[PDB]
Amino acid sequence: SLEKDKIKFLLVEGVHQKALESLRAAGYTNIEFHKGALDDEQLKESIRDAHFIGLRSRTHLTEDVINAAEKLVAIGCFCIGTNQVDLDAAAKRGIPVFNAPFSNTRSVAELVIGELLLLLRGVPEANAKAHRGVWNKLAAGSFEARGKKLGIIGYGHIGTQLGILAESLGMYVYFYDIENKLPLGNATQVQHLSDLLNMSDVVSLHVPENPSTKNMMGAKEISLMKPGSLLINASRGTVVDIPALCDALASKHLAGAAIDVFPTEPATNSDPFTSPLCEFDNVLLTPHIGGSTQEAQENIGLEVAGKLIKYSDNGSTLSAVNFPEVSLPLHGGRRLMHIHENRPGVLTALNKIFAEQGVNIAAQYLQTSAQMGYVVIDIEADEDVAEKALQAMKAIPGTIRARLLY
Amino acid sequence: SLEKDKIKFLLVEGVHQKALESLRAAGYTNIEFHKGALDDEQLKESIRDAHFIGLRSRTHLTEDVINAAEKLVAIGCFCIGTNQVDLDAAAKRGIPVFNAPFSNTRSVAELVIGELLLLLRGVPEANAKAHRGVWNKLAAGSFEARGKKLGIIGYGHIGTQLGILAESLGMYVYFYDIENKLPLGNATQVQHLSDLLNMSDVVSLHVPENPSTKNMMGAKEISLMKPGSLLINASRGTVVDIPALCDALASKHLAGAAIDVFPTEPATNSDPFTSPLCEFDNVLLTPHIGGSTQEAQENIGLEVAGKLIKYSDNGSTLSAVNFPEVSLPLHGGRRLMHIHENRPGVLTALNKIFAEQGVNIAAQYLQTSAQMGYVVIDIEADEDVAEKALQAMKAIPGTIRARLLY
Amino acid sequence: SLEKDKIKFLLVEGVHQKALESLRAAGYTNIEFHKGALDDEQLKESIRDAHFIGLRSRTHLTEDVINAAEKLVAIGCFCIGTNQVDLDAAAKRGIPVFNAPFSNTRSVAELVIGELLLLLRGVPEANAKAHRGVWNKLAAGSFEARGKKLGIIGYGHIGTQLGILAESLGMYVYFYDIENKLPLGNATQVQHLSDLLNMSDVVSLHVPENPSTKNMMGAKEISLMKPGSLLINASRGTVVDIPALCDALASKHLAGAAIDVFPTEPATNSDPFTSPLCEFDNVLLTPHIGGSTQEAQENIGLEVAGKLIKYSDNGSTLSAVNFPEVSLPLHGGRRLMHIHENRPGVLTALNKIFAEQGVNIAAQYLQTSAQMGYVVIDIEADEDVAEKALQAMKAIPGTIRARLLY
Amino acid sequence: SLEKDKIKFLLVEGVHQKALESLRAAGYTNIEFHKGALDDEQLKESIRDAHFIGLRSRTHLTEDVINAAEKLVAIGCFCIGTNQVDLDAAAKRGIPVFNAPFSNTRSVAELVIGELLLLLRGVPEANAKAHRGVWNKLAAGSFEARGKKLGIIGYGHIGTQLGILAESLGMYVYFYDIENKLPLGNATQVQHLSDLLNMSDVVSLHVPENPSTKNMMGAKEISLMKPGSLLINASRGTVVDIPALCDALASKHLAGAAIDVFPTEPATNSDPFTSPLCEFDNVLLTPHIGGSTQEAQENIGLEVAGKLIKYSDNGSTLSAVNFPEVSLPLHGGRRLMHIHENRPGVLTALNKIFAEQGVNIAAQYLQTSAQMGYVVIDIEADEDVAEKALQAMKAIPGTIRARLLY
Ligand SMILES: NC(=O)c1ccc[n+]([C@@H]2O[C@H](COP(=O)([O-])OP(=O)(O)OC[C@H]3O[C@@H](n4cnc5c(N)ncnc54)[C@H](O)[C@@H]3O)[C@@H](O)[C@H]2O)c1
Ligand SMILES: NC(=O)c1ccc[n+]([C@@H]2O[C@H](COP(=O)([O-])OP(=O)(O)OC[C@H]3O[C@@H](n4cnc5c(N)ncnc54)[C@H](O)[C@@H]3O)[C@@H](O)[C@H]2O)c1
Ligand SMILES: NC(=O)c1ccc[n+]([C@@H]2O[C@H](COP(=O)([O-])OP(=O)(O)OC[C@H]3O[C@@H](n4cnc5c(N)ncnc54)[C@H](O)[C@@H]3O)[C@@H](O)[C@H]2O)c1
Ligand SMILES: NC(=O)c1ccc[n+]([C@@H]2O[C@H](COP(=O)([O-])OP(=O)(O)OC[C@H]3O[C@@H](n4cnc5c(N)ncnc54)[C@H](O)[C@@H]3O)[C@@H](O)[C@H]2O)c1
Ligand SMILES: O=C(O)CCC(=O)C(=O)O
Ligand SMILES: O=C(O)CCC(=O)C(=O)O
Ligand SMILES: O=C(O)CCC(=O)C(=O)O
Ligand SMILES: O=C(O)CCC(=O)C(=O)O
Repeated sequence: SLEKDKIKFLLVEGVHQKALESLRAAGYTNIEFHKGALDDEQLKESIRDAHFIGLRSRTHLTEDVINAAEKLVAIGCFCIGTNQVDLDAAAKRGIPVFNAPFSNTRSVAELVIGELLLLLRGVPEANAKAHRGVWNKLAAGSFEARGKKLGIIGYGHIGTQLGILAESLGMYVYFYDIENKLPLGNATQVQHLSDLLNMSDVVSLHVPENPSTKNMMGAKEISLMKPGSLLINASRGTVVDIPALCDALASKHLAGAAIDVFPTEPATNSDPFTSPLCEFDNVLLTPHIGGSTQEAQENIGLEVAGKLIKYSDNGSTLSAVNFPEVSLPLHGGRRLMHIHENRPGVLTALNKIFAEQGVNIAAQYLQTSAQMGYVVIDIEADEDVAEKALQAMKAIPGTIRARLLY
Repeated sequence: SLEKDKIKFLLVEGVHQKALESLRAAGYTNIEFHKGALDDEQLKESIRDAHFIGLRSRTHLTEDVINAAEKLVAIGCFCIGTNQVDLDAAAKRGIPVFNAPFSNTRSVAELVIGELLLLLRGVPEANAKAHRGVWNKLAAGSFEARGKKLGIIGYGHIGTQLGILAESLGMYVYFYDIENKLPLGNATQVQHLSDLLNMSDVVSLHVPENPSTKNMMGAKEISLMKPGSLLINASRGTVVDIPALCDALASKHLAGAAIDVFPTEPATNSDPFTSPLCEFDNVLLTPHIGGSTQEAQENIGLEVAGKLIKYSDNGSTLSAVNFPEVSLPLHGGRRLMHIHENRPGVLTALNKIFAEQGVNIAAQYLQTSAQMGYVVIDIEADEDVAEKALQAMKAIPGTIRARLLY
Repeated sequence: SLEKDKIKFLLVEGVHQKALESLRAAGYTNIEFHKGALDDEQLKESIRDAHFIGLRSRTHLTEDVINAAEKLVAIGCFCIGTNQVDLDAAAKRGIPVFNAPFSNTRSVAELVIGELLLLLRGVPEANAKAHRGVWNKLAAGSFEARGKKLGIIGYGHIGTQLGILAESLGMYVYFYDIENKLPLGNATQVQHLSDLLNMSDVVSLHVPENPSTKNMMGAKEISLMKPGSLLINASRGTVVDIPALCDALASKHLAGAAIDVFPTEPATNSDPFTSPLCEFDNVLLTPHIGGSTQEAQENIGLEVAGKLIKYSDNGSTLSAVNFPEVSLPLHGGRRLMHIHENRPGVLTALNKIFAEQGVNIAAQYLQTSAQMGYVVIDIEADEDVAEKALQAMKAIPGTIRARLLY
Repeated sequence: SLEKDKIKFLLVEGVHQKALESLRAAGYTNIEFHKGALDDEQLKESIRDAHFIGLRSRTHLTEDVINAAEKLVAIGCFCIGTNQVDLDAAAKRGIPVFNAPFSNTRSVAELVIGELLLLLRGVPEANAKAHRGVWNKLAAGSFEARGKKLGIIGYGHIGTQLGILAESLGMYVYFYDIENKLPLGNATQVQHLSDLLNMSDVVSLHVPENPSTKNMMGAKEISLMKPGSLLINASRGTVVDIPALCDALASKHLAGAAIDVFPTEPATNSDPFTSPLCEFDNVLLTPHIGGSTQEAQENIGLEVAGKLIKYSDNGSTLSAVNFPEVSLPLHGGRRLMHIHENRPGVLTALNKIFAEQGVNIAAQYLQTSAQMGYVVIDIEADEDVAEKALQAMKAIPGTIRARLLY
């Protein structure tokens, strides 16, 4: 309470107010909040003393920004991406990085729904023509979504939610996934992607970024799609062969697309964007905003404030992006934690401290990653016995950080 | 049917195939079908011997066209509008006009939902920018539709269906209507319009064209809207003060809008479109396509073919736009019908014909409308007797037209 | 009004208070109300001067009763059935009889839901045992209804509503009807009844009484049913061969049933009930209370009172069960009606009156049934002319009743 | 499954076939299956060499049976109850006991829906009467559930779900809970129980068994229920004062009830059931079958089999009922496991074994109960070496059991 006051959180790039509400609720009130991103002078000054930093996608925590922060304990990316942070550099210093990979789910699902509705109707091309003074009223080739088949590639957090939405609108939902998934509602798994692509009126992608998904929608897959169908990518920028898509659009094999993510994207809103897709009025182009709503920001705020509060209070590195994952349930007693290089005899040295000197260990959870190790230990002991054990632990060679949590 | 197969149907402007499937199923297989609209000296040609014509918005049935069409029995507008047809000229020749005023409801409702999804998310602005190479990634001001209030003005065919869909997406639905309607699901009627406009995040208009609705959305009504709300108009082009809309968009009191209908619309797709709204990237402009889908064309085909078929077969003029509405249930025997100027004791003359011939009249329905009268008569007689009766009927002063239906 | 105060409504057997509220709302305050049925004495004294009578099942309006009713204009059966009324006898006096055939829909549907839920779970039997002190706890043969197949025979007013409710509980809904129906929700028409019976976990019958449905669930059909399935009949008493059902229950081919209607039912609640089904604890037996709820009573009260009121106020006989159906839209002016035997010259006499009185007819709707005729006429004429014309009409040979409605 | 075939699963009392499907799918194929329970020598005979046993409520694993079960490794109760197992005899022999704590939420909720539908309609009494040949057709006091107010007491797993079903049926949902909960759908939390009771047409209980809950529905609370209402209890047998309920049934303050759980319940199905409630035909009495369905049995089978497989395969004791909870993520290498008396120095002796052989400990998770500890250890080492290590682990003082899992 007087000791949570010392614990500074630096929050930048205008994370959501529920982050700050979670912090204060947990007794953390020493907060330096900025709506904007910080130039370097300002970042380095504002971070020198910060125990925690929370950022979004534009703050760039390089190797050297990290070095400079002496108090820094953990990093929260209040967003999905973590490229902006040097993860090895943080890990080497016993600094876990957390993010929010799954707090954008509903925002993306609703986007795909709005977009496919308008695409099926030719509304993008008509709006584009209209704003340049061209009237293009017609019914031929425009369609209601009700009764049409949505083909969802990757039936995960978002695919799943999308399918539910689609069915509320009276669409028929099929999915393809590399795993066998349990369908929700009257969703149907399709074993082969070629089949999914043939049958679907709209195909939407909801997959990870990896070898298996890199240009998985190429010319072959695009031509397996139903004539006059529609492709929607708000997953990842590497999943569609964009030139192949341009050819399908130009040949009218597809009637439209909505693309929210691209192979290359502007670093800031000041930076110019270009895609060969720009020439097509029947394509919706959006600036990676599939998850950009206030509702999503809010879910993020809570989730990542939460992750940091829990690391701080009980040492949990569950979900950490660059760190051994450790979490122990809270069963009272005292809790210590120890971050280290995996040198011979660290663990030996640790349990020697307690055991040699009376102390029962109630619980212990160690996890490692290459030459990083992290262990959380619960002990049944006096206050001063714990404080002494801590000092001993800090001296074990290879020790990066040790802390008495409670 | 060796009579029905000589009843020519002229269908123009590529009405939906279901129109024709209906006709044929009903025994009417003599169908001259055109995908386009006809020049003059081929409309005159094709319609000279046509007993029925089905058309859409582009065929102008002027008085001259109508009076040169010798055999013309009825006219179907396979569309909402009837402005393209001279209804008085048709009436004066005993020719009923039918249309489809409510076959487009799911289409208009789905458009609005797609439009409000994207408007709430700033996507129209972003798309426009992106095609110009400007990247505008932000969450500020962007919202999921779930949990938001939709205010519907006009809780009729479309307003109702729209609220149902919105509720499916987890919106909260409210409506203002001048009449008191039973709500569907959890919709709520708002008594005062001021109160509905105050609470709404999105307001959508589904009202008829008249005195009560002309510019009902002026500067005053717009300013009562919640700051940062959205206005959608896919009802009628006279309902919104477009200048005052521009005011509120420029001032940023509204965050966007979607306008599908305008005070003055272009006559063809080759005529140019102007609006002050063309300057706002955050406005969706569409060319009166709210009901322009193939599924709507299907509904229209079925409906208006059904109205023609029924009139042909049984004399029903329900929903006729320019005629007294008569419909008589079927009970066998013969049916005859009489269209006449409204002079008195036409009914007298008629009932006299049958009394003299010893024919019992089983049922008879007369209705009158303006300077005009229409009666359908069920009698119990054979062929010769009914034909002889019919020739007598044709001879009555003020007779416009008469037929033996069965 | 001095008009309506003369117009006595005799209501017996305790129709819903909403009927009284409707009447009084419509200006009709002369009401004699009885909770029970009347003895012969009280019935003849009470109906002598009645313009309308509302009754239910028990009141027998025989030829002789009806002949004593000097003032009687119409009969309303505040129920489905009309056998308690001599309809030809009412017809000969020009007294239309109305009823309420579809006011019970929700109550029947809700009952089938409750019954199938408890049956699938073996509750009728477990409850029966428990009351006699036997504890029978088991999971074997008990099933949740979610994910099960309900087969509906007769997809009309009740079949439809039932399917909607079942789908709300996560059932799959299949139906067999003798005519092609449009499915609601995800319901599915099965063309062959044998297939529906093969697949269904619960079969429920919602068909009319006629040659086609007489013992249509016989031994054959019940053996086609799925093993361990359940049969529900709350349609009509003649539809299931009950001895065959008993055999299927005893052989355990079926796991239970719920019967609300029987080939022979008690006339009154004092009369004993017996069914060979009484032997089975896994059968729900109910005393024809499928439609017997206060909400149903209420719906009936509004419907039938409203039918009476419309006949009185505007002459409509739509849905009359024993009478020519006529109704004309209300377009102001004055309105006369004329009930008659179909004597030669009635109609020509009607005009002659309007000619020599100078009255222009705006609409006229005649319909006949056998030697019974009914015509409603709208005229443009002041009061004293309309009144003169009315007197002339009452004197046409074969006139049964003539009235000026407004 | 070379070495897995030696791992004998004994399943008694007819667990779902889904449990065996899970086992076979995990390579566990040596299964002794029984539909019933086993008598003593028959039990001791089958269990002696079993590595796992799956049972339900009737099989009593006493300290004597447990201590004779030579090869026994874990216990699966395919049910919620665990009192048939001596949890310490197990723990002290190093044997985790697993159960199924909520695999029946839908079954309870559906039961309540079915019950209230019929109670509202007076069907339990009509049915009972009908079977005795008494016919009671009436509409008085019978009600559709639609529009009625359901009052849920205890808005947890089952309460929540029940509210969702009820809303599907057009009911209004209210709940009382000792904590603030987030309502689902249009459910409404009521702060004072007395207000819930006064307003509810049907009251259903879904609370735990503790002192806050014992006879919480007493005379006072029932007297506060709405005159004519229905009480339902499928929660716990201690929660309703049963005599007070009988008073209220007899006085007709309540129109009916449905009771599934009783202060005292028959031990088996051949022991007699006694309740003053048996006199009442408008009470549904069921033998604690709220969660007794095949769907529940199937979920139980999956859950509890899965828990035994996971313990066998990877040593997870998550959700164990008598044991420290440990679960370590799989990351290859070898895994060992150690159960021991909770005393300082054990972990020190373990870690010393690996240090000596020059083997790195990749991860380890120790948790302690009161008297005992359990630790899972991941090492990077070949077969030979891990085996010599296991040998040494077994020899630590206080070791109860140790195993090389992979
Ligand atoms: N555009 C945006 O603003 C935005 C916002 C949020 C998330 N996303 C992205 O959406 C994608 C999906 O998100 P999520 O939360 O649903 O992910 P998820 O992990 O929950 O699901 C991804 C699914 O893809 C399946 N899958 C993996 N490889 C596949 C393959 N080659 N073919 C087919 N299916 C495959 C997986 O089995 C999994 O179910 C991610 O890349 C995520 O970062 C984008
Ligand atoms: N843009 C398109 O392509 C397209 C397509 C189909 C229909 N429409 C138009 O949309 C409108 C609505 O169609 P619909 O079938 O639902 O209409 P509807 O006639 O069924 O309902 C109109 C509703 O407005 C209410 N109302 C009338 N005046 C009002 C007033 N001034 N203020 C508030 N409420 C008022 C009425 O009570 C009624 O409920 C019509 O103008 C129709 O022609 C446009
Ligand atoms: N138990 C009760 O208290 C009670 C109450 C109200 C109604 N009912 C009865 O329930 C039945 C259904 O009522 P409703 O309002 O739904 O009637 P409905 O006419 O609207 O439905 C009957 C349906 O059955 C179909 N059908 C006719 N013959 C068939 C056949 N032989 N095989 C299969 N389908 C056939 C029809 O096409 C129609 O759709 C009626 O008999 C009615 O009197 C009973
Ligand atoms: N009939 C059966 O065969 C059977 C089957 C399953 C469950 N049950 C019983 O159902 C009951 C509820 O099950 P669940 O899984 O929903 O439990 P749950 O713990 O999820 O919910 C209990 C709810 O009760 C509330 N609560 C506790 N004490 C209260 C009090 N005095 N007043 C008001 N609210 C109170 C809690 O806040 C919680 O929200 C349990 O007793 C359970 O064992 C019986
Ligand atoms: O938060 C940002 O600025 C980026 C949006 C986001 O969630 C991400 O993709 O990293
Ligand atoms: O049909 C037309 O061509 C005019 C507008 C329209 O498409 C419709 O009436 O539905
Ligand atoms: O009318 C009755 O008295 C019994 C109920 C009935 O048949 C009905 O609801 O129509
Ligand atoms: O123990 C059993 O056999 C099942 C009992 C059960 O499911 C329950 O008590 O809810």
